[PDB]
Amino acid sequence: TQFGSTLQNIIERQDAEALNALLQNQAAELILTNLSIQDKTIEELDAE
Amino acid sequence: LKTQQEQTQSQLAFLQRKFSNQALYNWLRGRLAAIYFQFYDLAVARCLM
Repeated sequence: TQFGSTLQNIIERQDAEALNALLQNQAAELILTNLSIQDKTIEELDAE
Repeated sequence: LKTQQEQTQSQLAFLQRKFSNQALYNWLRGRLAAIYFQFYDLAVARCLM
């Protein structure tokens, strides 16, 4: 039963880590999109 | 915004594909609850003995 609860904690952590990895990966995707937006924002000011 | 939409959905997929999902806890709870109640009846019987 102790190996059991130990394994259970390992699994829950294994998944929690996968989640943080997923979230940081996603954050990068949004930053890149936002950079394209800022570039267009500058072009707009140049057009002004 | 569409990008955020896909990201939100991939997290939902994650929450189902990960091993430690609601199905796991539902199963564990139902199974342990059956054990716990049965164990209880026995524990009482011995306390009475």
